[PDB]
Amino acid sequence: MLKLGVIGTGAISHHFIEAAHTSGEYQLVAIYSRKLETAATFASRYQNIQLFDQLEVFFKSSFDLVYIASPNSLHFAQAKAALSAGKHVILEKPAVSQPQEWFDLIQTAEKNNCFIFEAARNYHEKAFTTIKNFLADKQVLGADFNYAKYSSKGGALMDLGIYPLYAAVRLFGKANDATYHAQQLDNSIDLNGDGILFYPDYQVHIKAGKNITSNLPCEIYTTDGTLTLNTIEHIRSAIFTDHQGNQVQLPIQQAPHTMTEEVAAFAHMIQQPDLNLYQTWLYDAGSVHELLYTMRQTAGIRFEA
Amino acid sequence: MLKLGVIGTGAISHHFIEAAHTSGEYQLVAIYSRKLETAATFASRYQNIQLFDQLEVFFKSSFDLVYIASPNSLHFAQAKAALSAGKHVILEKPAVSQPQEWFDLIQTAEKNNCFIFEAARNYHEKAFTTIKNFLADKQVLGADFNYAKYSSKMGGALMDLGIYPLYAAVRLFGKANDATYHAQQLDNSIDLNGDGILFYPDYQVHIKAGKNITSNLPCEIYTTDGTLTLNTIEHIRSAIFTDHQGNQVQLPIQQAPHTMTEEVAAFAHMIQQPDLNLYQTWLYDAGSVHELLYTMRQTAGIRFE
Repeated sequence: MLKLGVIGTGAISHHFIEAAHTSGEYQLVAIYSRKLETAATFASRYQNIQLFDQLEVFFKSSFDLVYIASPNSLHFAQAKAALSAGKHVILEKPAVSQPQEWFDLIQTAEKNNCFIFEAARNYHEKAFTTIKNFLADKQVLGADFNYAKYSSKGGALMDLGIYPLYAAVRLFGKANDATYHAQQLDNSIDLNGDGILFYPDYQVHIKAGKNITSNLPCEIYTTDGTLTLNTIEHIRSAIFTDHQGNQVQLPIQQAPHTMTEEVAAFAHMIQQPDLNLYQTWLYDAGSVHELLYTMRQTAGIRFEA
Repeated sequence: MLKLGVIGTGAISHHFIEAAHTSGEYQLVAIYSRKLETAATFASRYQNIQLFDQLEVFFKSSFDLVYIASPNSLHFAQAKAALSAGKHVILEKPAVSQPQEWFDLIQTAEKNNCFIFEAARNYHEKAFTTIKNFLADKQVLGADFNYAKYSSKMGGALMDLGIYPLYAAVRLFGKANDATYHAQQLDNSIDLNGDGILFYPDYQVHIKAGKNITSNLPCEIYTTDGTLTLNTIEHIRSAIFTDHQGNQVQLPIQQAPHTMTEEVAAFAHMIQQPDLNLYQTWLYDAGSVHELLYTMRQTAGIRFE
């Protein structure tokens, strides 16, 4: 059973650990933080846990797999070290700051014979395969995908818009081109925006937001009607309705936790590895980052650097 | 009563007339077509109506206002003659195909002592007033307006339906600073559907329009304190405001019997009881709406013959 290091002492790491313990395929063994006393309070609720305040000491320790949920700009350097040290890596949020970074990581992963996963929770939902199947014999004409919730209270594209993007990519694959126009702070970071993914026969609208809340359903239009998903993350209900008002519920069963499904996937992959499927995860994560990068560019969203 | 002439032989001219009759402020008295055969196969339900194949012998006739619902491309030339002949005009669908034609119709209007109106049915709903009043002390952060219905099979989505959400936005909110639209296009360049964004100083509105796809998404307005949800922006049935705490508020919306009840009462009442600052707010807004239509087509490459 899988021995886990954690970086990132934010709430989300707790949600990851919670989920990883519940699947019975993980044991948390180690936490790192620049200050030991932060790691200590993070660890108080768990037991048999090594605390670390030096990254190299941390990586020389023996656990198989490190979960990284630090601030985005640290992800690349830390993954790189993690894989160079023989740990599989799982990267939260937006795995990386830009496309090439994903690909250096992949090389680094390959060379060192380990896995690198993006913790894209919605991408591993059973629901997608179900939806994906259902649309194999339709002709898709369009789609509208949103994820916009008022936070407390980076940028909306990178933190939330990535969910719609992963869903579009999950169904659909890479779009040919994309655009994004955002409301921006002075620093150029986006509070909310509307994007479009251009596909040869259709386009998909993406809405992202953090200073606003949308409760809009997500829709896929087909020549014979509209598939309606209550959301595109932790998906709960897919009902298709034809131009005549006949309806089909799809068999959707939401996991008990938003990370149940990706957490089983990462574990099943290390233990019973299907490598073609691994290629597809790398592949898709690559497309998502490509589009994030394109869209930030059309929107004028630069980070420090 | 107001004597009424009707270029246009489609069922929209029927629906228009039912409303103007239910109102008890109109008497329909004259019907123009190229083909007389088309102009009496239209009359048989309501008695005592004359027929003109001659455009000038039509206008040289006795009636106060004409309701023009020809195909779009004729609207400008027919309204202009209507006006030069001293008749008040209600242009249907989209009023014009370019902004300059509107500004010219106004100049022609003022010169002949006549009103010209676009028949923007949603723009005259009592709903919008209720909404604007409720928004007047909030601060708006965006909106997502849509009108996509699967039509008849077997011009463009923006012009035939997108004009409604454009009108909803102009009515709350006013003239935008800029706009963009992108469409799935037929080869003649006419749009089956599209998404655009209206750019305001402090915020953006997403506009979805389509005729080969069906959307059932509600319409949202975002404020700093929550989300206002309208079932649609046309023949609106319910606006509900919900704050970030989950607390809910119902605006008292009263859907009219007929979808064109409100505009018809507006146009009758405006003529028999003139209110010129109001009129100039009608003129002004049509001009904003068409400036956007025009901007939007050009970004999308929707060129007419």
